[PDB]
Amino acid sequence: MSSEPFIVNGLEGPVLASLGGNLELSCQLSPPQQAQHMEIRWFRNLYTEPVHLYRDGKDMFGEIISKYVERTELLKDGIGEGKVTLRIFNVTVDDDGSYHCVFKDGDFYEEHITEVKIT
Repeated sequence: MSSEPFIVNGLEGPVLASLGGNLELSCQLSPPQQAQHMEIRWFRNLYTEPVHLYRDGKDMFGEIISKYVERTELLKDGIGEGKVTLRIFNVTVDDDGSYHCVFKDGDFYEEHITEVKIT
């Protein structure tokens, strides 16, 4: 009974960062595809309006990543290895709560709560 689409690997994610500096967000996935054309959401914000989903390497106006300004670099080069690395600049003491890591493998989707830590 193969009902396993794609899953997450590793841990929830205790990601450590420095305020104003660079936040390297790391998520591990085990998809059936290379996930290059897949959709990912790797951010934290309050209420469903900003931070929705960024896809294929293309931004989404309705996702408005402009919420974290132009300080966003989603390393998708790793995605073929099952790793996504979001470099977000200027982490804050409110932002270091739990980052919402969401992976969308075509029709499949998985969730993860990455607890940030300002060290």
